[PDB]
Amino acid sequence: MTLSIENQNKLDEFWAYCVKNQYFNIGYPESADFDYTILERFMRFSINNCGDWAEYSNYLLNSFDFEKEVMEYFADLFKIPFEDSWGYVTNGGTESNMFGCYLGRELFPDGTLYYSKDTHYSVAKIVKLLRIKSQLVDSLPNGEIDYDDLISKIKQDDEKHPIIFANIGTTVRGAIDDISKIQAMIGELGIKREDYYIHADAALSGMILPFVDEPQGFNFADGIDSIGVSGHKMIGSPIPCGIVVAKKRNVDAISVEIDYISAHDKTITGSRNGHTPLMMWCAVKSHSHADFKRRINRSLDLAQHAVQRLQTAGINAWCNKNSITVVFPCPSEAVWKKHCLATSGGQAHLITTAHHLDASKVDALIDDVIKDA
Amino acid sequence: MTLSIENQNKLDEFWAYCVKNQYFNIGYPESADFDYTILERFMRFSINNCGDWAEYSNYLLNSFDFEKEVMEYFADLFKIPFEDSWGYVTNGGTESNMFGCYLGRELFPDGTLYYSKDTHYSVAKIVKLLRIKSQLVDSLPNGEIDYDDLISKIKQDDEKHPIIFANIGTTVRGAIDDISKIQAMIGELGIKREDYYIHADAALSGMILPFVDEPQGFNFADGIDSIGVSGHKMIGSPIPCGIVVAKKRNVDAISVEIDYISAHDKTITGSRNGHTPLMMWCAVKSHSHADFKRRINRSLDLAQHAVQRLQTAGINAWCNKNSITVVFPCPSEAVWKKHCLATSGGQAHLITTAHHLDASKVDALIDDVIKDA
Repeated sequence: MTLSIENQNKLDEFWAYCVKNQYFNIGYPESADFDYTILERFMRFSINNCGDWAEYSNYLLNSFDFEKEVMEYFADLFKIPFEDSWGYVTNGGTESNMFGCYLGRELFPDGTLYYSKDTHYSVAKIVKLLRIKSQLVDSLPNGEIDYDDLISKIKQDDEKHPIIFANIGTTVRGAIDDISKIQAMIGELGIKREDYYIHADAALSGMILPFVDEPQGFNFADGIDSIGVSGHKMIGSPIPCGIVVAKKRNVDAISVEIDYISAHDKTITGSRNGHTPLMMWCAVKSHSHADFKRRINRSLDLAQHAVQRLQTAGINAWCNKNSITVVFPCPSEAVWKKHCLATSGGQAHLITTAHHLDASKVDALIDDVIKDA
Repeated sequence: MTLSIENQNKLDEFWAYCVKNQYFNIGYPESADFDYTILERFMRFSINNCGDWAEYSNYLLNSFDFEKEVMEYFADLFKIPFEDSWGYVTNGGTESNMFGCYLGRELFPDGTLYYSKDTHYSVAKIVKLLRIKSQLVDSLPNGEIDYDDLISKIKQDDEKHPIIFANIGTTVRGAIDDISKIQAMIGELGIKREDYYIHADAALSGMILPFVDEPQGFNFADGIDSIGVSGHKMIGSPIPCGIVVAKKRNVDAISVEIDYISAHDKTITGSRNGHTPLMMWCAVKSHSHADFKRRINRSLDLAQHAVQRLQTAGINAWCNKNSITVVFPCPSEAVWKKHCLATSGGQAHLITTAHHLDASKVDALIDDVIKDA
């Protein structure tokens, strides 16, 4: 017995619904312009990247060789020498952000973890999971952490080892927590850079800032301890994956040697997706530095186009520097529902992802918006 | 620019290596006989099951409707009413075992978590992650928990809320921790069933025990709180996935309401694989109860064939009841390396997965083994 008829129908129905809604996305960050056609055929094989890609697995079907080259592409792109970097292709930004917060928690067991109000809900999950001590920090109106309130709270807490959760591209407002500012302000409290942690959540903007003229602080040159990127968000992927990149010195230090049983690798998962590493390898090798930059200039311009056409009209819309998230006041139940806009407190937004080769879908928006004014 | 030539070569090299090694597996539990050809085409779409499948997502490209039907297949297969069950399709057994241990930790914050020496290394990761209090328990020689040492340690600890990690199909020896025995022994210590947790790790055997004549205690009738299964292990999947099934009453109780930020769903991840739920839906709908049973009788018989042919010769090999893991003393550096046998302390093993339509690959083993004797 193969699939019934009602079941075969459901599947084929679903395919049509996906064809229908393939390029639906205007409000979320998941870019839908990829071609991994050439990889469809590898779904034939039981591929398993269980374990560290740097070590070896008797489980022969694994993309470790391709995972290695993705980790060397990101090492270099985030300006850490690959020899000095450790990380892997995760199941999403969340696993990437959990790994980083895990890294900080192990280095600074007593450390309070600090995170703004404009931080991804995923950090709530992480904080419960890792039973880690947490202090919420206020947000500036553009979505940035209230840096001043961070330091105020770091002092009241009398915290010697703060774990800084830095939002590098806020979900709602596209904000970027200036890690260079933070470092200076925590330097000014007389805390050494060695005695505290900074994790970059860069789900979206980790594949923006590297192809921008004047990037904010985010990378390893800029002095972070670990970064998380979402493969599926900006590069585009059919399967959610993540890249996490940390300092080997830190990763190595936190020895996973338990009551008799020895976790043989520094990964959070057991058996890992081996298909997504191929998917990430293709995207990263099928686009030059210049090809991504093009894609992001077009995304950035379009987001300017949208502020413009809206600013000309009554509407006080804006876009943070290097953001592709245009924030404006939230309109009718029609508009947000009929474009799938993420709406969160008197504010909607669109993201000018690069599956828009054209503003057609975006002007389609602004027209249904100016019609309220 | 599309893929270079050296890069296109690497990918095509790799495909040939996978064709070569497609059915290599004799020592690990990952079954390589699946046809998800019909699903290859859905790699075109950016599918994202971010969130709970029972609720709704404005992110339109999701397999929630297919995830729902997989969760109702397992609810029923593990003998809990679907209305009374919660769970999801995870990224592996590990995420399934982390969710369960998370569930226990939240219900019994002070609870020591108990686990045998023959427990998967993944539990070491989990225990560090969830900063949960842990007590190692001895193993009987067949791989089962030293039940007597469990209870001894539950008493010394003066533990009122033990979190029992039950190995339902040990990785090395194929053992099954008898959850009915455990329940009775902890009943006999005068501990109420409501005041402690039992998680089944069933990575492999969760798709064995349901199609066996006399199954051990494992399911919700048998009185567990949560089970984890690995999709890729027994059913077979190109991408590692998991199923975790828990009690709604328990899941719901542990409210994820943090300092201002509200994790909107009871999942551990953010954005989740939407392709693997299809993959699991196909496997579960393309096989009758009788089709799986056939597959597992053949696996069980073959594992008997292997004990037999080895027992006839000098070799003291064995197989626990309902196991498809034939344990024998570990031979030369040749044999284990040249069959990719997982070797762990004077013992090797083969798993008679059902990508062996025939003992040919298995007799190939026993021949290179009897040749030492």
